[PDB]
Amino acid sequence: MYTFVVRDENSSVYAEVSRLLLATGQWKRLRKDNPRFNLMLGERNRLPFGRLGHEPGLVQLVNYYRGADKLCRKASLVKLIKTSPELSESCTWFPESYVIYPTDEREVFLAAYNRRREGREGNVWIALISSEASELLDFIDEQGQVHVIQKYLEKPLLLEPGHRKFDIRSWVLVDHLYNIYLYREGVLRTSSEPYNSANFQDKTCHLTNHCIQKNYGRYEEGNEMFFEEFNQYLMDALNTTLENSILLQIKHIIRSCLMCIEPAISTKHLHYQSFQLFGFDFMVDEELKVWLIEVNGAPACAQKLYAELCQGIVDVAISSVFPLASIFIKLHH
Amino acid sequence: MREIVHIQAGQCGNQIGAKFWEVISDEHGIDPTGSYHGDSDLQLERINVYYNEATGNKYVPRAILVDLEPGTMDSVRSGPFGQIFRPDNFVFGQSGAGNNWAKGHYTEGAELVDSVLDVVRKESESCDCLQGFQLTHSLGGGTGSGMGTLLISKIREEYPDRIMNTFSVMPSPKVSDTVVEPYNATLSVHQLVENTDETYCIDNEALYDICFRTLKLTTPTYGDLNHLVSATMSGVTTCLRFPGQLNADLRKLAVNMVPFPRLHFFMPGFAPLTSRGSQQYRALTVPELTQQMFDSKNMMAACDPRHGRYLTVAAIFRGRMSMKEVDEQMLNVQNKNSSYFVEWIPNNVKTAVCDIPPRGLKMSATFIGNSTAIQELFKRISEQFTAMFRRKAFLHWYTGEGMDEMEFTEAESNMNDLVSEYQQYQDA
Amino acid sequence: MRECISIHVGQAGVQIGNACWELYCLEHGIQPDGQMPSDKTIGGGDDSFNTFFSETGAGKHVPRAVFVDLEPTVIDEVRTGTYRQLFHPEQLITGKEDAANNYARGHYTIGKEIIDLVLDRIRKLADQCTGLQGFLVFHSFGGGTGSGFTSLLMERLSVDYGKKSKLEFSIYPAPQVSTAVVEPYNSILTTHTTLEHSDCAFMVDNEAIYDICRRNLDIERPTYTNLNRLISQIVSSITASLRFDGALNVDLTEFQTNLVPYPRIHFPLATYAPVISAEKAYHEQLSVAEITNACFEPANQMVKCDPRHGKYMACCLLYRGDVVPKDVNAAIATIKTKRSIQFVDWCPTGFKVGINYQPPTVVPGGDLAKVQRAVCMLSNTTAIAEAWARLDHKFDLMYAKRAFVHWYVGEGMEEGEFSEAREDMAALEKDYEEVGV
Amino acid sequence: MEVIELNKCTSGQSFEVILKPPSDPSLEEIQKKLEAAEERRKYQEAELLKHLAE
Ligand SMILES: Nc1nc2c(ncn2[C@@H]2O[C@H](COP(=O)(O)OP(=O)(O)OP(=O)(O)O)[C@@H](O)[C@H]2O)c(=O)[nH]1
Ligand SMILES: Nc1nc2c(ncn2[C@@H]2O[C@H](COP(=O)(O)OP(=O)(O)O)[C@@H](O)[C@H]2O)c(=O)[nH]1
Ligand SMILES: COc1ccc(N(C)c2cc(=O)oc3ccccc23)cc1O
Ligand SMILES: [Ca+2]
Ligand SMILES: [Mg+2]
Ligand SMILES: [Mg+2]
Repeated sequence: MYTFVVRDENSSVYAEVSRLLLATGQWKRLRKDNPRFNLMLGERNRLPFGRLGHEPGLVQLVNYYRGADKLCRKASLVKLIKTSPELSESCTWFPESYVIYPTDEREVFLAAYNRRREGREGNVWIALISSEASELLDFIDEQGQVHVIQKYLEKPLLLEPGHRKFDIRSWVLVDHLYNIYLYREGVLRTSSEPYNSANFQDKTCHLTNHCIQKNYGRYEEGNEMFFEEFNQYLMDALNTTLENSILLQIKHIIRSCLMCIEPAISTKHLHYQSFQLFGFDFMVDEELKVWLIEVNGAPACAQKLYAELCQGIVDVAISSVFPLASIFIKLHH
Repeated sequence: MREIVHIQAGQCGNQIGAKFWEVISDEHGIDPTGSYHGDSDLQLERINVYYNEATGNKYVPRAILVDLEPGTMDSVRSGPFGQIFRPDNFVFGQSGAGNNWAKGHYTEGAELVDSVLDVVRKESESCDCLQGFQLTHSLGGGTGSGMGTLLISKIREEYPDRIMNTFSVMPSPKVSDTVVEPYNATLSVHQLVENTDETYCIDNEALYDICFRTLKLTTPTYGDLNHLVSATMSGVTTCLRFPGQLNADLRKLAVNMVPFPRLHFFMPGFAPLTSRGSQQYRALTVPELTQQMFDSKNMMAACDPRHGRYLTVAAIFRGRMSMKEVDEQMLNVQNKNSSYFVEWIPNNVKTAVCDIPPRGLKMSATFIGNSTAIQELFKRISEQFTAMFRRKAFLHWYTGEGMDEMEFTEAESNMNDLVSEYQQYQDA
Repeated sequence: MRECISIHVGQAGVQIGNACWELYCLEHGIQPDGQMPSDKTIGGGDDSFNTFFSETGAGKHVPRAVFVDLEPTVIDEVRTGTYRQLFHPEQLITGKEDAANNYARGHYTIGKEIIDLVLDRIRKLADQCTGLQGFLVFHSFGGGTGSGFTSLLMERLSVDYGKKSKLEFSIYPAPQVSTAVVEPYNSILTTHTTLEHSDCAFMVDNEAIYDICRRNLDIERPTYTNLNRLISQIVSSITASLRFDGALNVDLTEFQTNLVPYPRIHFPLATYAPVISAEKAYHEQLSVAEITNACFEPANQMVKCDPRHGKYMACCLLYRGDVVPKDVNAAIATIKTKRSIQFVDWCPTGFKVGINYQPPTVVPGGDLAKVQRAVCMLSNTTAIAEAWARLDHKFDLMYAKRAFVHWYVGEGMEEGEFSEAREDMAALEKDYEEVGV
Repeated sequence: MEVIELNKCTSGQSFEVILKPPSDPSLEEIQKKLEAAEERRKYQEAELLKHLAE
């Protein structure tokens, strides 16, 4: 009998994981504060990593990597890419980005902005989307919070029919041994309204996430296209596969990101162990070049895929440490 | 803190007391005449806790024998280790207490108590650094109960900075002398709650049931009951008596076992359970000891541990065994039952080891639990008290000695308070 | 030359003291009777080892040490032990009734009655000093005497020797070898009362030492003896610079200067390598690079915590054995590129290094194999605050229900001293967080 | 990279390596608190002995 505790209420992913652990009957749930657990499903906010791995005769495992926030905050990520030799300013798969503070790299941003306006090539940026530098910096100050200014991707790949925008979400599980597992099922979060080169204030055609899409649901159930249909499209429309044109690049990016922070976050020789589920968000441009947009440290899943993934989380992350009585592509670390 | 002073009062008190000294003298290499004839240094290093050294060179128990009747004490004197006791430490009257707490506490006992305190004083004066006192008595009779609790109150007055520890035998209808036992026990519990630091609840109900259900003795005697008591008593005092990795005394026991001063009534347990005569040859494994020591059927207080929570536990393992395997098994049983241990006292289960096993065993485990389930014992006595008291039945035996019914009402209320004070910590 | 007085308080303080003085005698070639054949100035001297040992006309080398316990049986082991002749009876001080694992009893009740005598026996040692620089104080956090009495002593030392430095070697409580359920109470009370009076404190978590003994020495169930032989090696590494010729950490003031920029944040993390079993038949000897790399493994630390997720304020490497600067610098260079090492912005990213060519001495028949080189790293990292976090949580759990509090109140302590001590700890945890994130 | 303070002796050496640059209560008050606690102990004990007198 193994013991576990639940400290995140709002987590759909781990609500289903606990439900699955209980269903084996070989896992008993304890109350939030009982420290005699084998497994912690932690809070997102100020999780007490300092209190783990100090219980004699209990192997302890947590579902977050301490330090993985470096990858999972927009300002942190830019800094990480720019300052790490492994990734660099030369980095070809992350959009040109700048950290902007209001009471910092404001001067470096303006100089690159003007050099874009030498013969005036595409000079549209995101923070929320604008075409000139002045309305961007004025918006950031109106908030009193740190944000990122990023070269907006003016030439996206557009699904037909419908001239539609999209982002790809990939689910990645890093286990206690730092194996990087990419869940074979991804998802495209589609726009339902035709993409508009001229009008950057209209936001249902430029921004793709599941919530801000409330013309919704027109082409696929809930603005979600899956890999089978997207691959079919790519074969029929572009004479390629999802594997060749997109996934090679996705696998490369994921692997580069996670190998870069590995010395800083690995639990290989530590008194407690960690695993974590990440959501990487990708943009595809019209030449089928992939760009990383966001890494999410506490992602939700797509409704259809909950059962399979959550079961996978139990198989490779939990039972591997705590055995009982593949849906993942392992990215070779 | 070196010397313990031992007091045994009344029939039960003196019978379990004599057996305790038989057992621990055997464990320490001491024979009936007071002579050391053992072959381990561990036997002598802390012998001053319980024994005085006469120039002899003899070892004399720091033990005072008290009764209001001569019978039981004459029996001690002509019993196996009878000659070992300092004859000046036999303090006895002639009239008896008639199973009456009022006689022991107010009338007959009052007459004898000063001469007991004289003997207590002489022993206390001869102490390098007195830890405090241990009393054996029952709560159901008159002398151990009424006079025993009178002694405790007078000992506390004269030595308010010493520890008071009791082994208190609780009455049961299953092994009963008189109908007035619940009266005598309730009056006594009221006293124990205020004036002891720690009390082992030795429940005659539990002792009976163990002898009957587990030891397969169809008709248990007091002798069979006392076999269990002396094994438990040897076990719980191991860490006071022998040098080890944890060196304990009565105060350190109290500090670490009692989180709230009134909640000081311990449920002791023992494994393996055996009888006198027919004894097992099959050796016990560390997982078997650990499982048995925590089983309800091995507890000396008839309460269900699952109907409450452990505030604190001390566990003592005796014999040559793997201390690594002990630690693992103790941790295993906590980690697999952690809802029964309060989560607001970290590390509330403590284990200690001693190499010397008790007589006739290769290994043994002794259990000391402060559980909120002990409330079941007190509730049982309360129900029996109220069944009689609501009709004032048998009260004339007490009013005849000058007591008033108010005193019964007060002792009942205090024992009910104790019960709901346990219930309070069982929820949080 | 400037003298140091060692003070050993309670069971842990005394047994660790015993191990340290045994080792010190082996390193300096001082025999159990106190004779030192290699010391050619009979009955006097101002050599580096005289910082820790005085000398008698007969040529006896006597520790500048006092041992105090509120109970006799542990100090009685010293009185009749193999090193019995080394100490003057006046240096071994015992009461009769211990503190019963209760801070309030060690500090107020039993403490009040022996404090003046201890201070008188310390004064006797100090009168023999030409330029006393101060004190090394060994004790547990968890014990009633180690916590209660120590904090009393420290306050009084600040009064009677206001110019002097005070250093601690402190045993942080671990359930695996703990003796009391109230150790978290005693730890928070002693840390609050001692904080202003201590210049530098080296915490040793019994959990870390216990596991090092299990993992690297293959000891199945470590005893205090196992633990203390290891602890004494680490203490010796730390104090070596006071006892031998050199130019780093030569006096107590330099400990604070090099390790403690911010006075409240005075707990450096010690990391030691290598720890190798004496029973290990075939052992490949570890290089400067390997031993130095091992200084950044949590598994080799005195307190288990994660320095990758904090910031450094200072870092000394202390080598013993066959080590030259060039190999140290080459090792550091490659470690810098592989490990997460982050200093606070207002401090130089760097390392003070000390090398003593003598390899570590080992206790004959002990558990530790002789090695050709060893290192102790002392880093002031904000990561050590994880240990305070752990302890404060355990305190909060019991204190929320006031469990055991009556035992302290009954010794004359007020309830308010608990919340006062605990608020100070809350401020300490905040300090570490302000400096470190 | 930069090696400063190189000091050598027969017994060993010390130096510094810089990788990167930057960017009490009185004796009276003590005796007071010790006596205050002793007075709380005396009082709680007097309260006990009075209860026992009753
Ligand atoms: N490392 C080590 N720890 C010890 C030793 N002795 C005791 N301890 C630890 O110190 C704590 C208990 O404190 P002790 O020093 O034994 O108590 P004390 O200071 O003598 O105070 P009293 O309560 O008066 O006995 C526990 O956490 C023990 O694990 C020792 O020799 N070595
Ligand atoms: N376990 C045990 N219980 C006893 C023994 N003798 C008497 N009792 C119990 O003690 C109670 C009666 O008290 P007893 O000690 O005989 O009376 P006293 O001499 O007036 O104190 C009843 O509850 C009896 O069951 C004994 O030797 N062992
Ligand atoms: C809940 O934590 C503890 C409980 C008790 C003890 N001490 C002091 C004991 C003293 C003793 O007389 O018998 C023992 C037998 C076994 C284990 C401990 C004790 C210490 C603790 O931390
Ligand atoms: Ca000399
Ligand atoms: Mg009878
Ligand atoms: Mg002690």
